[PDB]
Amino acid sequence: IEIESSDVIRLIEQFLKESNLHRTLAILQEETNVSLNTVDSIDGFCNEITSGNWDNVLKTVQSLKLPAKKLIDLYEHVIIELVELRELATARLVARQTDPMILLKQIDPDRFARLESLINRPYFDGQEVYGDVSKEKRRSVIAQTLSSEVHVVAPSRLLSLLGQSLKWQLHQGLLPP
Amino acid sequence: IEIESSDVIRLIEQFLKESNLHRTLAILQEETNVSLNTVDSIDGFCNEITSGNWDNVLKTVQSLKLPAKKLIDLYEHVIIELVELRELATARLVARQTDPMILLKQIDPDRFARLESLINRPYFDGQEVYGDVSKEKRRSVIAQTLSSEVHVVAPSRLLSLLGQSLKWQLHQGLLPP
Amino acid sequence: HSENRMVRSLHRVLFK
Amino acid sequence: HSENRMVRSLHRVLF
Repeated sequence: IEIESSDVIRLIEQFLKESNLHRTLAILQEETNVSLNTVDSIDGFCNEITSGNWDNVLKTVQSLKLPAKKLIDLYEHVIIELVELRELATARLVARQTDPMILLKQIDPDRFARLESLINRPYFDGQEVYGDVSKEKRRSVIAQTLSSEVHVVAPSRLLSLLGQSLKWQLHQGLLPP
Repeated sequence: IEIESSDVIRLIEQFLKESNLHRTLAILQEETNVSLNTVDSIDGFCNEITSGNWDNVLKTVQSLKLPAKKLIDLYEHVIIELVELRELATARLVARQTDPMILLKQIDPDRFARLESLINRPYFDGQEVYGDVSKEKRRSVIAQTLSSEVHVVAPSRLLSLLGQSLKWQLHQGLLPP
Repeated sequence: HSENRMVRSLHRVLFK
Repeated sequence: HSENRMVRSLHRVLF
């Protein structure tokens, strides 16, 4: 006697995705508060954020369900690593035109002001920023915090499992009732 | 590798129903044009139509997907069997307060005129009606035509099947790739 | 009215 | 635009 609720829902959601039933996927995720968070590998996801390849991690994040706090943390740190790389244009662009940053601007004005202040400083004061908590530790923390919100599911897992039930029925049989 | 498409979707629909996820069920049915049509037995459904117990068959019908013509055929015949039993009040009630009959009134006005004329005749001329094609044959045709639109699925098939895949994995394991 | 059982049940089912 | 490749890809993804 084995039971599981959320995993089944996730299977169904994957099936819906593969079958181009987008509306039903949306409605299901909305109704059951369970989201399809498929990543090729959690190791690859963590490794991608740790290595600092922000394009990839932000694409993947754009494919995910979003807790506002985790997104504003992530996007904030992305901006920090941007202003460290002296890519000020992109940093400002993210600061003004991305949803988590707008939300941050609304709910926590002092924090966003602090971020823009960091962007507007003549040089990058890495000493304070990464002195409190290092870059490696920040990317690690964000990596864990986001990894908890994702799942890895084989390409067509539901159909595979149904095929397996079919094999079970054929080669073992069904218990009498 | 054996394949089935509509059945899987029906399994999902049953799961949605049992789990009170009604909206996702509706959206699914609309998007894929596959309807969950659960009856305890197809045998019982046909037998209920054949025996003339219209209350049960209409109760069952209210839970189903409906080709408009099959419903107007059904409801029409129901009205006929009503006026034969001289239950004229119920016959008129069905004529005016049922969706298939109003639709019949719209799309096929002469036909509805014929039905109301049949309801308002002083006695039931069984000779014409059942002389052309018998009552037994009408109920047979309706039974078949509607039975083709219905399905029988065990109470919790998706979960049972997933349990079977789990047993398959545990006791027969999986092929290496 | 509606002395027949199937008629009453049909009436109630359709008309709540 | 951005001289950096990952930043450029980031720009395309975000915007």
